[PDB]
Amino acid sequence: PPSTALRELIEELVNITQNQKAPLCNGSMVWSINLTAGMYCAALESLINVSGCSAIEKTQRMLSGFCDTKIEVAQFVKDLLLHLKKLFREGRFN
Amino acid sequence: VQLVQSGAEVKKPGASVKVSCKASGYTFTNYGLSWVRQAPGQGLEWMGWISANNGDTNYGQEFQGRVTMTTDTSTSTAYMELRSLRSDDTAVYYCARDSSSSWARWFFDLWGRGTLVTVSSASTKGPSVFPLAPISKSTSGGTAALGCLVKDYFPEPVTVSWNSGALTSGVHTFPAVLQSSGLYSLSSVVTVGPSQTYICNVNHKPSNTKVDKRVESKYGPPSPSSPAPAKN
Amino acid sequence: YVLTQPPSVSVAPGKTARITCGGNIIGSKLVHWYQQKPGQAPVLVIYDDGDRPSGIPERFSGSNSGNTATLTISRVEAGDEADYYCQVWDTGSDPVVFGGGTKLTVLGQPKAAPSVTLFPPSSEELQANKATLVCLISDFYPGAVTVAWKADSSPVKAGVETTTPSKQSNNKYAASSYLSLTPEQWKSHRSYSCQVTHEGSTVEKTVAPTEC
Repeated sequence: PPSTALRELIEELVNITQNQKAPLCNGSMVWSINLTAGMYCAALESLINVSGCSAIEKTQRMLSGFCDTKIEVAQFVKDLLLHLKKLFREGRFN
Repeated sequence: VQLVQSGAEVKKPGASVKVSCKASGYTFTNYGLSWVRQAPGQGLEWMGWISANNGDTNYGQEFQGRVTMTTDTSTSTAYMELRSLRSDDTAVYYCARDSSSSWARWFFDLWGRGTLVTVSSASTKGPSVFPLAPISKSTSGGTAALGCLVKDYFPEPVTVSWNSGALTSGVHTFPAVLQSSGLYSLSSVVTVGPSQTYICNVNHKPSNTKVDKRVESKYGPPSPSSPAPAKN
Repeated sequence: YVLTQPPSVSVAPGKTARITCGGNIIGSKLVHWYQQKPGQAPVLVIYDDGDRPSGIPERFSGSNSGNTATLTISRVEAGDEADYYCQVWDTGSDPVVFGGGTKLTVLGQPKAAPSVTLFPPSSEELQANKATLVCLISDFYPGAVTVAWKADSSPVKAGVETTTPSKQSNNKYAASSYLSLTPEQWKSHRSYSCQVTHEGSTVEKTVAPTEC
């Protein structure tokens, strides 16, 4: 099914932002991006700059399959999660 | 921007109901409609969805076979027909605006006001009116509750007054219950001081019934040495 | 796909109410919330996890993470008393799923235990070859009860109808419950009981056919 890649990406974003898990990347900060569809490249470019972590490693691979101010990785992933769910609903799987 | 639903319906078991939902203030054919029912005091249940664009449908699993959804573009109206009705289909049926997408279901921003469908085998029937009086003798320092049981009537509503409307304080008239038989029952109770005559007046217009029922206590004002129960 | 809500939440005026909606990876879905008052259609209060439609107070907010979505209502008012339903779309067998609903009670007065009167069948009804027990329940707060009927210590679940609690003139609640019996059933048992559970505490009343 062609919605599998996005479904799995969404599901990974959820897994790594569970309340139980520690604050993502120890509160490292990344460039915020404009979430407007076809933003997978830009999202990868923000995340690939976070060295180590490992918690976002799977998200980084997942974004690869798709490809002026800073915010916490936690907030970045949560805002991206919400956006992708809306894309999923509208049938944008690419 | 509104959804306008048809009026309340009374149906026999095994009959069919067709409920209508008219859209106003938006482009009808750019959206869909979901139908959602609610049996009295219970939760929301999704029945299905129709696209106003092409008339594609997707029915709830519990309703597949029993429901048909249609649209009439000329009048911006959608129809939901439920067949082979049972007592347990007694519910308020709502229409709500949804996306025209056959892929994803969305939030329901706009709702109709709902159409009550009551499913009953009953014909019009006047009530039997019975007195409610405590089993135990009245006691000082307590209130006494007297009532009338308005039993086995159809359809709603019944009007209950006490002493031709002169008694109004300490009166409580309960909502009706719909029994398994398909008939309604209702109670009205007056709370009073142990001891004046009490008459409940029952009005059921559908059956042209007007009843006056005098209700007396079993044992009168408090009498500690009357051979009568105290504890039930 | 299954959504799970607590059946009830109670909150004092001015406090913050939180209503949960549990589902497996519900965080991966867009969650919507509806407020429904009795006699009225549901109203959309939160959509897409945490957005408010125009005309909904900023006191309403929504969160969705992991296996739990939450509707939060700050500075609760009596006008917030309602049933609340969460809703998702799912790609499986049920395309639209509603939660079971949560009743939000806003505790506007002190707790009051109910007063119970159990009426036996009237002589008139018995002459008409029928029997009905009426359990009258009054002066209680908050307006939620469970009614159980017993005959000679055995539970009776068939032929039972109970009304949803209605407000009285004194601002407390009242309810009624009915047990439909035949005259031979009535006369064949030593006693019948109406048992009313209110806020974890039971009030029981009993009638005896030989006396009643």
